[PDB]
Amino acid sequence: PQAGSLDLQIDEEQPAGTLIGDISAGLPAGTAAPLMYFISAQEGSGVGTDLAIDEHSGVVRTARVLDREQRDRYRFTAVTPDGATVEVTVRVADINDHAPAFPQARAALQVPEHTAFGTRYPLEPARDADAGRLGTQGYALSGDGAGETFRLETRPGPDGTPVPELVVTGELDRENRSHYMLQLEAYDGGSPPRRAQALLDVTLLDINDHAPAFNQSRYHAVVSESLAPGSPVLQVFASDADAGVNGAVTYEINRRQSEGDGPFSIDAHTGLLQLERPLDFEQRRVHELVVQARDGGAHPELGSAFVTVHVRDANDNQPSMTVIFLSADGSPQVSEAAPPGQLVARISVSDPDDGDFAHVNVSLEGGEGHFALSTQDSVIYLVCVARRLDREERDAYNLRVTATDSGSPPLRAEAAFVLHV
Amino acid sequence: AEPRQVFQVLEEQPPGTLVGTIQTRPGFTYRLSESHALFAINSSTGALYTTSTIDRESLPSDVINLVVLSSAPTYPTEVRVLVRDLNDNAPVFPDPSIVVTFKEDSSSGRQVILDTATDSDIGSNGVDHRSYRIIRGNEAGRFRLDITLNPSGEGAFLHLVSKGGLDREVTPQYQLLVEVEDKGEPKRRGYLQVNVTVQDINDNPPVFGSSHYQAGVPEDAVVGSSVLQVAAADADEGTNADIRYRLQDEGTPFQMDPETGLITVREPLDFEARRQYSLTVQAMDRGVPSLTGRAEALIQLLDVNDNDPVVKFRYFPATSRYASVDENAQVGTVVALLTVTDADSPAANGNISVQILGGNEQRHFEVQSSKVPNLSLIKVASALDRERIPSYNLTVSVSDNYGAPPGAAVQARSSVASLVIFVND
Ligand SMILES: *[C@@H]1O[C@H](CO)[C@@H](O[C@@H]2O[C@H](CO)[C@@H](O)[C@H](O)[C@H]2NC(C)=O)[C@H](O)[C@H]1NC(C)=O
Ligand SMILES: *[C@@H]1O[C@H](CO)[C@@H](O)[C@H](O)[C@H]1NC(C)=O
Ligand SMILES: *[C@@H]1O[C@H](CO)[C@@H](O)[C@H](O)[C@H]1NC(C)=O
Ligand SMILES: *[C@@H]1O[C@H](CO)[C@@H](O)[C@H](O)[C@H]1NC(C)=O
Ligand SMILES: *[C@@H]1O[C@H](CO)[C@@H](O)[C@H](O)[C@H]1NC(C)=O
Ligand SMILES: [Ca+2]
Ligand SMILES: [Ca+2]
Ligand SMILES: [Ca+2]
Ligand SMILES: [Ca+2]
Ligand SMILES: [Ca+2]
Ligand SMILES: [Ca+2]
Ligand SMILES: [Ca+2]
Ligand SMILES: [Ca+2]
Ligand SMILES: [Ca+2]
Ligand SMILES: [Ca+2]
Ligand SMILES: [Ca+2]
Ligand SMILES: [Ca+2]
Ligand SMILES: [Ca+2]
Ligand SMILES: [Ca+2]
Ligand SMILES: [Ca+2]
Ligand SMILES: [Ca+2]
Ligand SMILES: [Ca+2]
Ligand SMILES: [Ca+2]
Repeated sequence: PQAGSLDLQIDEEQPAGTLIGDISAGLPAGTAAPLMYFISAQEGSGVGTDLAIDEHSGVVRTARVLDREQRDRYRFTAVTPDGATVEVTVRVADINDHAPAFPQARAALQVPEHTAFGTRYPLEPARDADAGRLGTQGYALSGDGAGETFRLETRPGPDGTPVPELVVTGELDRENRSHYMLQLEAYDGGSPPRRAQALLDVTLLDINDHAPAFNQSRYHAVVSESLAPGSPVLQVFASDADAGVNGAVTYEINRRQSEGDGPFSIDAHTGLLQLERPLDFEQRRVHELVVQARDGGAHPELGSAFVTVHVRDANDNQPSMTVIFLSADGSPQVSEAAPPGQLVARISVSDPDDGDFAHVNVSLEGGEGHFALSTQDSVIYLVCVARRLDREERDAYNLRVTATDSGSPPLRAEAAFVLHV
Repeated sequence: AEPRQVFQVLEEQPPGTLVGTIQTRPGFTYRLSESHALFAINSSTGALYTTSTIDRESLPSDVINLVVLSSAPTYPTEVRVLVRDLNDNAPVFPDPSIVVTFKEDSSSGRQVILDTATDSDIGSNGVDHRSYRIIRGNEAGRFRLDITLNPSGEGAFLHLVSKGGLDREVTPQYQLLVEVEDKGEPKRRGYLQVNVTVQDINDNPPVFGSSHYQAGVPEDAVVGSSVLQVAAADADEGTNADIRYRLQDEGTPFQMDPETGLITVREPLDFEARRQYSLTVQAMDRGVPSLTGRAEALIQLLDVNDNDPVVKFRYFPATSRYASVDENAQVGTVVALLTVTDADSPAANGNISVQILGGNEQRHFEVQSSKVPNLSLIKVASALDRERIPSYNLTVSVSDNYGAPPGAAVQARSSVASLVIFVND
């Protein structure tokens, strides 16, 4: 033939002047020994400063320290003066010179709790500088909790370097296990495997899991009437095991479904139920309430509890009474000395009642003895005439009825009238 | 001195209804005490009769005390009338239709306090708070009714317990109706509607329209042009549906618009720097706990002829200004080498032509395209004279994309170099 081809190889970062080969082996067998090897290489894509070639002998040696990280293979054609050509190719072999390394020695990851199984979280891989089998390779997770909750599945990323993806497995709830301290290890090819390690602080975020639960389902009280407005009634308790604003319990009181919540109000951040106006049993017998609590934050969860406040009465309402006169026109009058054993009015007693229903004793003032008092059924009273009402230098008599309440404290009620002839 | 009677009468009866007969005394006329528009007494030893229809619910109090009258001593016997109900009112809720919100994907036990109906009638004829039923809307079987009654006689509460499995993406709303019945001789009914509007939670992540995106870009693309367009979607509603795109590795000379998803050229490109980019695109939703979807994006650069070719020579001496050849050089020996270097790829550079200019395109010595594609040989195809032509000024040409069809966009770009030859024996 009239041409030849030859391939060569050399290791990395070996000193300059190291032997590469001889162009003589690439020439066709039997051809004349040339006096000079004309070198033709791709300009700028080439030998330049990175090879030394002897033109008169054909030996090749390394011009400097050789790094295949920048340039892996060289190619150039040697031409003899006779016309024969030898296509030469020099390859730089790789040796583990750059060990793997992580950009973060102690990285931190944030993953929401209760996350779906199998969702993947990529991480920063240990970049391979020495390409080929010597970099790259595979990650191994050495952290605790990696057998049950956190596994590692490798995925090749850009340019083929492997990117670690921490997959989700098992249980994840910060209410029990707050955070994990994992450790990552990276190896590489070559009989002496270079290694790199880094720690990973995986923390679990919080979400609105638990609604505010109360101490007891329903509360109770037995406050009396006319209680001090500034006085307390009872304190409610509610808990929420979440963190941040999701653990803040703001106690409130439902205004719709609660019947009798008018006189009441609850402290916002202590659950202390306190009244604002005094209540009356002779108006409202019992108060039925529903309290709530908000799981503070975005879209709050809602808890609820019941409040039952019974009321027992006290004798504070004055006795009432009505009077109607039974003589002709309702207006008070009497005849000129009316017959005896005659009645001129009617009285009925009433009161807001607890204990003794009604049963009030009246105290009609005198009437100078010409009038008397009688009762029908201990509730309705009458007014009788005595002494014939002789009109002895007397025209009309100012009379008054006193309603005396039969309670523990004395409670009086006045009611005056004028009876004429 | 102790006569007192009590009468009982029904409500919603036509006027003139006989209530009762007050006991009479011979020779006496009885009339009313105070004028009120409900009753009037027959004085001829008669009885007591109503004078108008009355609704018991319209009265301030049921029992009403009345006082009689008499002829001469005006002896008064008291009379009390009790009016009852007959259940002429039906149970009614404070509002016919309300709206309650439930948390989707929540476990069983989530409930909400609802309104309790009330009836204007008496106790026995009042609402039966244990007879609440949900008659329509719950055909799917999601909710149930739990009623909590109170130890106090005045009070009742109703709950709407959800048995879990609520999903907005499956069914975001339920319209329910409740049937309550008056606990009366006539069982009369009441109704309340519930607009159940569940709330959206971020349970679904963004998903791209395709798993692998491919696009070709010319390396002459100006800064700001479009590369490709990604598209994603989220099954949730509102804030949990707003997707923000981003390139997972924005160290590339590209840039991702976080809203439209249009990869743009952020820095000027070059084909000889890198062939193609194997990127990865993200899709992040604005939910309260954010989620992310991914897909690979491949961008291939397209080469254009933006680098010109050069020719460098290697002749008989090395460290020499000008080439030197012996005169007795036998015909057929190589003098120099025509090394044609081109950085651009052949896909955008076409066939390379080389011709002779300003020298000896005259068989003085031939040029030959060697077996190597780019390399050419400079030989001596004839024996010459030294005194006649002692030197040469041979230059050559080299063109990119030469021999192209007419109207081709791949215009040619050339560069010429020269090498001299001297005869020195
Ligand atoms: C002859 O060789 C010279 C190099 O020594 C080439 O370069 C040109 O030299 C002439 C000398 O008079 C200058 O006028 C030009 O400006 C140089 N450049 C160019 C691009 O022409 C020269 O080209 C050679 N002669 C020819 C005809 O090409
Ligand atoms: C909480 O976590 C511990 C591990 O620290 C585990 O042993 C325990 O079972 C967990 N709680 C429950 C209820 O499973
Ligand atoms: C919870 O409620 C009970 C009921 O009276 C009470 O005794 C107890 O103190 C409450 N818990 C706290 C922490 O106050
Ligand atoms: C009272 O009833 C009797 C019943 O026979 C009737 O005759 C009389 O007319 C009635 N009184 C009046 C004022 O009509
Ligand atoms: C409940 O839905 C009905 C459907 O027509 C609507 O008319 C009603 O206004 C809704 N309730 C409220 C409070 O808007
Ligand atoms: Ca190296
Ligand atoms: Ca290496
Ligand atoms: Ca390595
Ligand atoms: Ca939580
Ligand atoms: Ca919470
Ligand atoms: Ca209220
Ligand atoms: Ca009172
Ligand atoms: Ca009282
Ligand atoms: Ca009293
Ligand atoms: Ca009625
Ligand atoms: Ca009624
Ligand atoms: Ca009723
Ligand atoms: Ca859902
Ligand atoms: Ca949803
Ligand atoms: Ca979403
Ligand atoms: Ca370019
Ligand atoms: Ca180019
Ligand atoms: Ca070119």
